[PDB]
Amino acid sequence: STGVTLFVALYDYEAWTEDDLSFHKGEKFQILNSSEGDWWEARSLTTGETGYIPSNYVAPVDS
Repeated sequence: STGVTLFVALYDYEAWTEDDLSFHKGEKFQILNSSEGDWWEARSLTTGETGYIPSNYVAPVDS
């Protein structure tokens, strides 16, 4: 709203499909789209890359 609402990776994840995003534990994300359910479109603030991430692998930072 005045800044990004941050989520953080709890676990490592290796992409294996057409549009998912690999990431390591501790990367932070802006969530771009949550409408799909258990897969969220996100941009990693660590690598700059964008794709789908499993929602059960992340948690809000100010938590």
